Amino acid sequence: SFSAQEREYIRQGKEATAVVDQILAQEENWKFEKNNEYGDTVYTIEVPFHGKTFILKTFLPCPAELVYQEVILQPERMVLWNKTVTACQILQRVEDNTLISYDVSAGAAGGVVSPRDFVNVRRIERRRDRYLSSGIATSHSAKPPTHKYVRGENGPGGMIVLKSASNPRVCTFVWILNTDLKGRLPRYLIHQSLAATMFEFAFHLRQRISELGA
Repeated sequence: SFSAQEREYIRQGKEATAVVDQILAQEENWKFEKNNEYGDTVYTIEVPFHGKTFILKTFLPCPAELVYQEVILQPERMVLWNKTVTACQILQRVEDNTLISYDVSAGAAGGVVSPRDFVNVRRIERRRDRYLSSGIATSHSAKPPTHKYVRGENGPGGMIVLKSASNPRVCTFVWILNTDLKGRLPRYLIHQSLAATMFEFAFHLRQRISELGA
């Protein structure tokens, strides 16, 4: 038993997950975009309806299970160490695998790209060799857009932790990000701000993992 609205949220989470699996199977076709001194690499891939999608890939010196807990399962707690986001509230839960959240991004690009708020549905799956949280924009009557923030809108994307088949003390983290921030800044500037936000995110994750092992 689920209302028609809860079934629509469940379908949206499953459709986002199908796109994420598709992007992950097209790894050989990712286009290198940028990397940094820590070896964090950002790629892009052109996806059928949502367009250009960014992908951060970073290896982490800890077991998959741990990242899964800090990033994929404690979304509300992430706000404390993940400085690229200033708020996260779960508005509603459907079954055990799908959640509807409200999220506010921190200002970015040295203040050139202002904060955005978002309403997302996301779909957590624990598999044999990986853990995923896939999502996409949705609507929720408790969080209509307001004058306080531009209401950004995520296309399909998510965060994935890939278990290492050869060394269980390490894992690989992948963030697939497709978002429309709206407004009128030129697209190249938004893109540079997204890449930069992904490296800051990796920098906070790495930091969080280190304090959690000391």
